[PDB]
Amino acid sequence: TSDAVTFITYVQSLKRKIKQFEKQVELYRNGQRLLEKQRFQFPPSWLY
Amino acid sequence: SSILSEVSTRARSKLPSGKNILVFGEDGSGKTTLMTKLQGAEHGKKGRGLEYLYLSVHDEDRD
Amino acid sequence: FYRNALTRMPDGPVALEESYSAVMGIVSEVEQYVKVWLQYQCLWDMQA
Repeated sequence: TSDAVTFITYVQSLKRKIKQFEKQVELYRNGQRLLEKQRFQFPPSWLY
Repeated sequence: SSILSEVSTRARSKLPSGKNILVFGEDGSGKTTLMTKLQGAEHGKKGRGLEYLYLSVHDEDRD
Repeated sequence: FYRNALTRMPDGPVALEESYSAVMGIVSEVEQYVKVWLQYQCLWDMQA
């Protein structure tokens, strides 16, 4: 049960960061759309 | 030589263009009126033969 | 008011066809010149 409770406390810690990462997704969508409308040459190494 | 040319060949991307629409409508069926209503104009011109107009398409995502 | 002269064409739709052909040739040459001329805009897309 130690492994299971470790997994549960890890995912509980992730629960808090879930909302921060969601707002990160939103703001990065905004930034990517702005960059596209600013017409910047995205690098080949760019991950979409 | 080139180089300046070959670097310019890796343009990042492209937006869709060159699309066309074909239609038949009987004479005086309001076809011109409804076509010109798509772009918002109240009326174009009812004439003879093939006619040509626009299609104002704007995407907010791509601006 | 009379709208039948197109069918009253003695020489057939060729005159209208050749008029349309002239229009398309003119616009095609114009866009061909533009394309090679407009190609220069890619220079800014491409940072130092």
